[PDB]
Amino acid sequence: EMSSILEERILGADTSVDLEETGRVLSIGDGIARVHGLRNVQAEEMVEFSSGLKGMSLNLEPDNVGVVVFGNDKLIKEGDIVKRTGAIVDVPVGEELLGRVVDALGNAIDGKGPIGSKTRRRVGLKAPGIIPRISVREPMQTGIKAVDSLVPIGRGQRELIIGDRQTGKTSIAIDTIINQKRFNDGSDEKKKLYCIYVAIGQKRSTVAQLVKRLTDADAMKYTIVVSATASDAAPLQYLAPYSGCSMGEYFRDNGKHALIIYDDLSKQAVAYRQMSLLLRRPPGREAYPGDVFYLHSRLLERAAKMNDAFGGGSLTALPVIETQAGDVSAYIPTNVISITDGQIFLETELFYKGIRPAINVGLSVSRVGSAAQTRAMKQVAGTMKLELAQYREVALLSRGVRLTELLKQGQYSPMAIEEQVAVIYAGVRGYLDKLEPSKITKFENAFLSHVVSQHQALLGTIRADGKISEQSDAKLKEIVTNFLAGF
Amino acid sequence: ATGRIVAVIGAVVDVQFDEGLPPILNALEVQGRETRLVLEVAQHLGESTVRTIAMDGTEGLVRGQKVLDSGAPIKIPVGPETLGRIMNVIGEPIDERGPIKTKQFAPIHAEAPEFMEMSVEQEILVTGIKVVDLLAPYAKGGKIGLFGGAGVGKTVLIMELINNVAKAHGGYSVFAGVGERTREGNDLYHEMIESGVINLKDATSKVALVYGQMNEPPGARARVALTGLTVAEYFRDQEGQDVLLFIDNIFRFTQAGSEVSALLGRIPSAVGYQPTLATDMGTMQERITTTKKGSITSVQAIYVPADDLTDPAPATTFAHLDATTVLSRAIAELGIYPAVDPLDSTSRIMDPNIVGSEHYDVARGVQKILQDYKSLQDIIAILGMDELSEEDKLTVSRARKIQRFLSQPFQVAEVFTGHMGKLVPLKETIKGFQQILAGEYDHLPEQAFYMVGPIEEAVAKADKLA
Amino acid sequence: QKLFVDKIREYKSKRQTSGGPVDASSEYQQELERELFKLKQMFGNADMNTFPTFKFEDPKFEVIEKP
Amino acid sequence: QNMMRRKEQEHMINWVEKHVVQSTIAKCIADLKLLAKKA
Amino acid sequence: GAGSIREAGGAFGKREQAEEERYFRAQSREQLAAL
Ligand SMILES: Nc1ncnc2c1ncn2[C@@H]1O[C@H](COP(=O)(O)OP(=O)(O)OP(=O)(O)O)[C@@H](O)[C@H]1O
Ligand SMILES: Nc1ncnc2c1ncn2[C@@H]1O[C@H](COP(=O)(O)OP(=O)(O)O)[C@@H](O)[C@H]1O
Ligand SMILES: [Mg+2]
Ligand SMILES: [Mg+2]
Repeated sequence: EMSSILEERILGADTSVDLEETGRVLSIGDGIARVHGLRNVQAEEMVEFSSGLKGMSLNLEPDNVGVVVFGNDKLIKEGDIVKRTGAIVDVPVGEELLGRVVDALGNAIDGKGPIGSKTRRRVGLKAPGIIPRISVREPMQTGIKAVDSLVPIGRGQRELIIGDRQTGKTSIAIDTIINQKRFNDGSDEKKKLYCIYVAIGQKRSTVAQLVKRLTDADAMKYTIVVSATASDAAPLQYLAPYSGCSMGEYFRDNGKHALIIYDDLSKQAVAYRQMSLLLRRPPGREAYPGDVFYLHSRLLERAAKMNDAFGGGSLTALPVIETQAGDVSAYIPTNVISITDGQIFLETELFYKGIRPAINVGLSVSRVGSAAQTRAMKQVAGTMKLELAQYREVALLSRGVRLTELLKQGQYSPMAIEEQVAVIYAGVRGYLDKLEPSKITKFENAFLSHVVSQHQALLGTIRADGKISEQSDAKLKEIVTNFLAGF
Repeated sequence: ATGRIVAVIGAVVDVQFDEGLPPILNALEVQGRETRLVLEVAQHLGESTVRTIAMDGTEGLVRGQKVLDSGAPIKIPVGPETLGRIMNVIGEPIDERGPIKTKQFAPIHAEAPEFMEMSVEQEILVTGIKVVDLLAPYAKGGKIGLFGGAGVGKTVLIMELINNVAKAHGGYSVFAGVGERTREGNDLYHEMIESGVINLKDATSKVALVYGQMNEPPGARARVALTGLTVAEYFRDQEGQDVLLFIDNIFRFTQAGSEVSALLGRIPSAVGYQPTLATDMGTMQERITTTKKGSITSVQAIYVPADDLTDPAPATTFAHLDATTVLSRAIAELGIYPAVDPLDSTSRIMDPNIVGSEHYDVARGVQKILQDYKSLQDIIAILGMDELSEEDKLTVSRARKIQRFLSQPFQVAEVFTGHMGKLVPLKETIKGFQQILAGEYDHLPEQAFYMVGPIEEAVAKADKLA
Repeated sequence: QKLFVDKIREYKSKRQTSGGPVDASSEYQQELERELFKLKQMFGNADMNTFPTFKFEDPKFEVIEKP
Repeated sequence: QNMMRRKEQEHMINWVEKHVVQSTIAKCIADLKLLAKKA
Repeated sequence: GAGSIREAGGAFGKREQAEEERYFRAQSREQLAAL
């Protein structure tokens, strides 16, 4: 402005100078600085280079310290001065981050000023033990029919989204994030889910497109986007998931419910492999370090569902894994499959057969299952799952085709649970074995339009009770038969 | 600052500076060579010693030779004077037309555009090619990749894209030859001279050429991509123009990085690649992007080693592209050219809200019928064609007709196939494939759709064969 | 405190701009107008300094009687 | 307006700094006295 | 290595499952009638 750039952006700047313990860069190359000195620096402590850069002290060797650089090592020369910070790596946590795009260290990259964060939180904290947790009961609503019906997800669960490239994993995550809009602006406080999206190793314009999609649907007012893109140093892409997880643990520890998507963890594993090979640590399978399973398990163990003596918070994780040529038996895919509480398998064969989302219901699993569902969706989805199985072994058969064409869904169109259960009702009770599949989606579009235009009271009772009572079942029978007559 | 060479192993030269150790990425000049030998600092080793990477051949380097630090990274001439010229990795004219008289020089090592400079507009770019426009359409300002093994048609397809899009363009174009045949560079130079695109007599040239080919040491093949990037980045930022950036081949960048990483004293990663594969590829690819200061329509040919699409280099370069055109050898054996794999090429603008419901439905129906044919392939191969239902037989017939129709004669192929080059507008593509899907041509033979333009030409060929 | 005073002086000295509104820009005007041009083609082509004109369309109709 | 307010301000923030480096041994005395206050 | 056509899971395994279970579903709904 005209005076507001000196008044406190200068006069208040903490220009103090103090005696600080330092070291000296012996060598620097490929983002790994070997610092002589720093006798009292702690393991995994954040240090600071004389050129404004920052780094984490990973290797504590007898003659030097292996400092990984959070940035570009072009600015660092031999003989530079590395000053301690005294604190292990920590990120700013709070509610102010909601609506911001930050990098792996919590700095704003959307140009909207500093985050007004009061508290900070380590990134390498310990997950809650056995006592602070409780069973995963509340449902996390995605708005996707196949997920919310056959692979339901709870609050506190770790559901893996796994598939090849360009199969629809990011789209599943984006639908899940957009769907929480109805609950977030509503009245019931313990149905609000604050989403978090971690972009690891992605192209920067992809994250720009994603932020545009999430702000077009007004879904950014409750979403944090941590982004360690492909041009960011390997330590930043390795630290992004832990930063995002701490930002979500803030909510989880304070009676609120959060959701975090790691998109994806294959690139975090690759960044960690690079960062550890450059530290001269011996490689393992596929040159990955020995402790990459630990790298992912200590991260996915922090997604918990706390009990009421701890606030009743929650943190649902949705790790993403890319596989090479459908090879699910690789190293990192098998690690993360062993860690998580279920999977959502996507295939390109199903994707090109018109089945979108290409969720393989045969392989998709939810280890919690029915415990993470509403009663009405459970009532319909049991029979729907069994009928879809019966169709998949004999690929009745027309009812199964009708059900699969019912499962198909568009992009960025997350339905409500009430509408979802009404559709799968109209599908499993028999009112669709008369239409030809090439008009099934037409019927559902028109039927949803009609029901949301005329029958808000039935859907309101569905949303209030959670059960499809005999009164509700009869009224829904009425509506579906009359519309089928109209169609 | 003046140092002395203390080690020479291939392309990696160690220098020991008695004072003023140069920063990383600086460009050092070796004293006493017939030509200019530039060493790019890569690491600091301690003991006042740096480990550089030579941009040219290292034969004749003696331990103790003098090396001066220039004080800045490799700087190339940028501007409107580089149009119609050819320059090597370090920015020297290699066309025997004298110096490049520019007013500004830009280092080849710049920071990627930040997050707040990204633009999100995804207008379609029509190419005139059937399979590309139909199933994996390109976008103005997006990043395009043409994958493919050895001898499947990456260069033919990129020359077809140059023929259709480059000379029909308004802005400027940049072709960065990265580790490919020098005779192809000569062919391109002379073709652009005859086509008026490159004009040796005045300043109406529209293409800047940057060439470090497969006869170059690994340092030059690793940095010539950055030289091309820098030229295109000037044309985008300081001119606001809409630039076309063609890179062939972008895999040689990673391959040369691996070759030099062998000697830089680094523990190798998988398939013997550098541990810093994805990070170097990211720091290079995040500069090839459209910002809100200008657009860069990037088409990059990507070689695939041993026809393995899961190799670390192509598997890492997939995540940087807005539209991938994966070529296949199994399809190229059938004479179907271009060999674009229809069930493997994708695009982020294959979106009904963007291309239209008609186009989206035609593309998805073509892909579904091709996937059905692919699923039937096994039974067809073992138990013969007879054991299919007649519905499966109809699906197979329509799918084979669609396969033949996806083929197309290229205008650049007028010298080794004889057939005239067909440029099919988007409407003709959608209409022809919709008609074939509807069954309007279940009486024409499949060899009537092979190597034609619009669908009317397929009908005419069907009539001519009878 | 040569730097306490300088940061408050030089900015107060930057208030000596009423004669030159861009704090002695001395360049970048040649590319500043390119920025708004890129910004203008983002909002269209009309002169956004005046009120917008209008032309209101009418629906397409037929005769719908018993033929 | 926000476009002009941004670039003009960042040009402003660049003017002052390459101006102060253009613009004194009391600092070396001030550094000696400020060093004794560390204790 | 018998049963490999079903262990693979290609086209000849899916059709094995289909053939076998349609035959046995017919036989099952017929045997439920005789009871
Ligand atoms: N439910 C859907 N319906 C229709 N199209 C979809 C659906 N999901 C994804 N797509 C489309 O398929 C393509 C896959 O995009 P997406 O980003 O979701 O997959 P991905 O797993 O993230 O792959 P990658 O990260 O390698 O790009 C997109 O073009 C998208 O438009
Ligand atoms: N679109 C095409 N039409 C006709 N022939 C083609 C086409 N594409 C490739 N070919 C043939 O396949 C060969 C491979 O050409 P090229 O583009 O140089 O492969 P690559 O660059 O991937 O090694 C060519 O010599 C050409 O004869
Ligand atoms: Mg994705
Ligand atoms: Mg080639």
